[PDB]
Amino acid sequence: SNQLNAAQTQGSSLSTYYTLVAQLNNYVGSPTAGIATAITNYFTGLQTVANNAADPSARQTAMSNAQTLASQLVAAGQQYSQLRQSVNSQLTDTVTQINSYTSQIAQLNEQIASASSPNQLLDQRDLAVSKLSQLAGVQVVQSNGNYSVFLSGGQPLVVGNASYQLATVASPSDPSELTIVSKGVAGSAQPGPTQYLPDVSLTGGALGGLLAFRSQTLDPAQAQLGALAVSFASQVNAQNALGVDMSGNPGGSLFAVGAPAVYANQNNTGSATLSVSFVDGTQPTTSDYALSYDGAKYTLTDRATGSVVGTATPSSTPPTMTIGGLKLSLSSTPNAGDSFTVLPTRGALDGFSLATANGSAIAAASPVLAAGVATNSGTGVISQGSVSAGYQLPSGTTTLAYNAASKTLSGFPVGTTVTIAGTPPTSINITSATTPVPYDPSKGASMTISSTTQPAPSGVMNGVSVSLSGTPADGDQFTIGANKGTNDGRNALALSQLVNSKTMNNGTTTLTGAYAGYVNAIGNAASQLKASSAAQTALVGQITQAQQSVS
Repeated sequence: SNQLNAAQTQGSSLSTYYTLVAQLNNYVGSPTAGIATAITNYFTGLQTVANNAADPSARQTAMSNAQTLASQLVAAGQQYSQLRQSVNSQLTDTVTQINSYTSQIAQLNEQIASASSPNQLLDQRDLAVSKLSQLAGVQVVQSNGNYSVFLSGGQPLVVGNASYQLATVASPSDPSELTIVSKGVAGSAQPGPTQYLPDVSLTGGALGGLLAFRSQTLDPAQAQLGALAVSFASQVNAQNALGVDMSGNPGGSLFAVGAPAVYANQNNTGSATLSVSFVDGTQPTTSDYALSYDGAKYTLTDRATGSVVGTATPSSTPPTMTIGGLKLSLSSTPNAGDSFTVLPTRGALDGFSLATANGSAIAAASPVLAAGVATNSGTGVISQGSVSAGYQLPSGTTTLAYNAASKTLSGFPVGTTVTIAGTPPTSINITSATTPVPYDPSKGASMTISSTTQPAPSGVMNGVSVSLSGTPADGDQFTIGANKGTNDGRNALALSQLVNSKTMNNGTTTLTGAYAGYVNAIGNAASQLKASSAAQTALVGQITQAQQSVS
């Protein structure tokens, strides 16, 4: 009966989904262990460097921590792709069995009708339908004693004494994933245009369980874990670039990842190509997307939920746009109906690596040093200074001098703008060595020195911050210049504190906090599916026993 069929197919779907997510969950483990622990350990390793900035051993240990993390992230990429391929193989096996059963049912339709021209054939056919519903959601309908059989979505499988063949082929939106198609009636000369059955329509049975696991658990999980890798690499790289190495040279990258993955949908009629980057690599996207064009606008859709994330109507040629954290660039305007799969973070794991394993490449020192001049007689105290993205240090020493009569500092570099923090902050354009900046000893001053012209022309001080407190005497001086600097660890300290940065979920969660969410999504799915599956399998068992006991 169609009631048992529906219940059975839901049960097979749930148990298939459960088995797969349970496998993933067992693999991923604790939300506060594994990769989260490797990340924590990497940053605490850099704290050790911060206190021993010249020590070769501390740097070697830090690099071993990096290698440990990379090993886990890369192995994670392999596990996700292995599961993804396991789904591919099971989809194909499932389709082979489906074709076997549909052919059997068509054969039985003919054999039964020929006999009525046989209770045992009636049974063989019913058992076939049973077996079939465990593989896919099917609905049967009577017709002159025949069984017509249809996929829940409408696709015929059996019509009288003919059957339809399904196949797996590479999906038009993602060639790493197989999708189900119909090739028309079985045995045909030149099968008519291959019909792409939408994953979402293919509910029930092993089919539906496989597909739901893939789109709702597996692919999101890899996108999320990939996003952590990208954010980690981007943050560490950006902070290392703010320090100097053992040779006093600017830090370079410590980690690298591959670029986003983009597929032109196989249904495309235009010839445009798409490339994608992050607006901010430290805050990457966490899902999978499709960019589609309808002849007037571009839409970015989340592939897991189907929800629109944003639209764009660029006028640029060639077309460039920004949507939902992504910079999207096309070589030309696509045709209406064209689509591109955009996977910004799935592949980050497979390419994750140390850009260098040389411990000397860790830029532990600050590039800048601010200092009180030793002849000062007052109580002025300046911080050691710090730099931000795109800082520049002129070749010479900058010497600030305090004038007690006017209570001002001067000696700033020409062409800079000095911003004093406050509520609100105030800014002063420096136009000569004597341009004064107000200083209140009762309040002190936190100052940022930026190039007035942006971006900064060569040789102009930019991105330098210093704080002054206390009461300088008249003529007291404070210098700002390149750090030297051989065992300074201010930047290693900054690197180590990246562990507390909130770069995920719109600036609300840390890397390890985001890792815990990624694990818990999998864990929560598994525990719910365990109960849902147990309940449904039990019920299917009961309906089966009921049917086996009828008159």
